[PDB]
Amino acid sequence: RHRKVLRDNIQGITKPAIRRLARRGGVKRISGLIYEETRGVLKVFLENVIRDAVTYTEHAKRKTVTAMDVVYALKRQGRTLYGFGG
Amino acid sequence: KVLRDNIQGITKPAIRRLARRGGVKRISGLIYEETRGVLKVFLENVIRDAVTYTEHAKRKTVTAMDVVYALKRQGRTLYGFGG
Amino acid sequence: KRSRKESYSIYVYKVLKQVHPDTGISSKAMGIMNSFVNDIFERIAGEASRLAHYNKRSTITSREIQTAVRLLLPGELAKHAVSEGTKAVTKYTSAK
Amino acid sequence: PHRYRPGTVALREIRRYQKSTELLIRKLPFQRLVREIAQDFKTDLRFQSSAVMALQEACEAYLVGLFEDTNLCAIHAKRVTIMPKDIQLARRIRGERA
Amino acid sequence: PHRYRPGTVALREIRRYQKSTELLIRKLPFQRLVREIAQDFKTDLRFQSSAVMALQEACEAYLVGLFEDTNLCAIHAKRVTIMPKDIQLARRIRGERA
Amino acid sequence: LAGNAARDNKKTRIIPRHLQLAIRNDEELNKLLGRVTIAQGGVLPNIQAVLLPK
DNA sequence: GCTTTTTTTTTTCACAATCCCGGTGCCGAGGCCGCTCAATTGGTCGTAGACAGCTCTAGCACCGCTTAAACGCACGTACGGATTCCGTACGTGCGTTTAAGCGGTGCTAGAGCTGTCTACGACCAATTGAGCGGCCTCGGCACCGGGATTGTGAAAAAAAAAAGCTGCA
DNA sequence: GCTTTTTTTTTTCACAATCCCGGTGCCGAGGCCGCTCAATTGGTCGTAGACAGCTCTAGCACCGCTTAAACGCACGTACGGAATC
Ligand SMILES: [Ca+2]
Ligand SMILES: [Ca+2]
Ligand SMILES: [Ca+2]
Ligand SMILES: [Ca+2]
Ligand SMILES: [Ca+2]
Repeated sequence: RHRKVLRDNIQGITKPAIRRLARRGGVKRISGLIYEETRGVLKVFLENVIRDAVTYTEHAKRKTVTAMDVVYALKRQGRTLYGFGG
Repeated sequence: KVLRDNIQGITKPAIRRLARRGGVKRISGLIYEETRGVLKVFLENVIRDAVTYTEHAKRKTVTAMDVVYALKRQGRTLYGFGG
Repeated sequence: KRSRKESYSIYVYKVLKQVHPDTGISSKAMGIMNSFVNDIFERIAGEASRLAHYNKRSTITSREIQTAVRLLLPGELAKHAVSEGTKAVTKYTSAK
Repeated sequence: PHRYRPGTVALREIRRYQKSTELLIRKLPFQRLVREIAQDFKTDLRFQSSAVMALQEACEAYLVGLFEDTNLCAIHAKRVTIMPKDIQLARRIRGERA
Repeated sequence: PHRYRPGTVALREIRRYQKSTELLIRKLPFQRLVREIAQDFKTDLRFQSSAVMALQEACEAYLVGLFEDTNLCAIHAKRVTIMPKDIQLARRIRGERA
Repeated sequence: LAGNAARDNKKTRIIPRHLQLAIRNDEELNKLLGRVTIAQGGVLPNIQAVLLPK
């Protein structure tokens, strides 16, 4: 339906951005091997959080993941999130 | 001595044995007190909740359930005492 | 006298004799199996309770249970768990 | 030609970003990555924009905090450079990972 | 005059205790601790026998588990000997103490 | 507490960051909201000792 | 090449731990007994939610210019880690001491169970105002530029610590 | 105990970065409005649980043996970590 299949967007999570997140965490010096390892971690976070949201969607029969889908999913992973409803 | 600090009843030998079952080889001397500290906070937290249960149920006898229910709240779910 | 406290034990025993008809079981072991069943029953019902609640529905149905189970058990175990809960309902419907 | 000593700018960045709260991942790259991953589980899905923002808030936070744990883990082994093994210990003690 | 080198009984003792399931803390001392600590929240409390054993399974379990994580931190600092700073780090990362 | 961190930041209305600073700097509130994430909140100024210059 | 040391390797002996035999006896899994209540049933009634149809939100695509950020490479410093080496905090194994453990008896607090009675909460319908969505405004706040202030780093020069170099005793 | 350098410390400017103000402008916090549907009133009925009374369970105290475990001390090896590169 008017083109939607996705590319390889994990490299979109650039070394600049991983470096900035490490900076917020008060990290001073970063090894070469962090950035790829970080993307693995990030991917596995997102895979788990979206699987569960996507479930809550498929149950309510929708084809549109709501913020509440993501909220309910995050509370499930013990990662309660404030300021998007619920 | 030998007087009313029951925490000390938790012997070095027994602390050694735990950390064994936990794959520990060589044990610093300072650790047996650190362990003792940590154990108390653990019991304080669990027992406070278990007795909070007890006082609500209007009883003077702490049940094994009261503990079970406490340990669930602390996220330390325990099987085989009434779960 | 002496209270009358229910438990899943007579069923834990029945399943055991399906999977291993000559092996037995201790009271501490049967206490862990009773702790195990009650634990997950509360897990699956609570996640169904909420599912239903999030979708403004009054009834927990077998569908809520099956969505709760995708959520609670890990991939390969959810798969058999659905497969068995589906099959049991089909068989139950089929009978009457 | 003036040149800042290695660490002096890292330390500035560290103060720059701790003071702030704006999201640190580029919003479209992240959005494309949400959508890509979601295909695995169901095709031709729409996301509310708030659902995608809620996901980048929950992600950045999860990593930013893992990087704290990870930094302690570097320092615990008398280092200053966080290494893969640092994350892995952080995650193994958290119990995110066998 | 037979003399086993440092750490060689340790390993025996590890293999030994990991094979077994029996409480490692002496039951009476433990119990005397449980009543000492219970007082600070309510006086003249009675305990079911099984309440104390529920408390002692739970304690050792926690301690054993914490020691695994402690060992891991100590090995992470290229060391063999666990020390308080190992416990404290594993607790910092468990989110047990700030 | 939010409003004090609001005032201390030299602003009239409370925003996420004020709430966060108020929650994380307060011992008990932070325990109560220990496994809770505040969106557009950020982190408390914290830099480990050994990471500083000599 | 030789001899002369450290280090590495191999070989031999000591000792726990396991597994194979022989056994016994205790205690609770197991299963039967005899009562009871919780599962089952067909009936009746009300509304949850399937469904289908309707509205219109908001999610998705596409474009083209602007410029902030990512990108990749040159350059060198401080970091990580290997190696060495020293002091002692730990582990091991003795003999001496301690109190847990066990089995038992005796007392009673208090857990829990039964029946009675009514204060309190569900439920209902009628009543109405608190709080919903809508919509309009003007002041806080985001962004900017310019000037003041703070902190870093190099370069020059000092203060000192440490190193390499002495004769003596 | 020196004479001769490296190591560490100090002081002097140059320069970048961050800080703080007022000015400017846009938009969403705040609030008023008018209408709604959910909270309130006042009523009824039924039962959940408080309560007194009695049962007997299992928790506590105590005691007197028999060890197994804790204890304290001698001794030294392998470890932690300082120092160098
Ligand atoms: Ca035999
Ligand atoms: Ca030393
Ligand atoms: Ca009573
Ligand atoms: Ca409004
Ligand atoms: Ca206003």
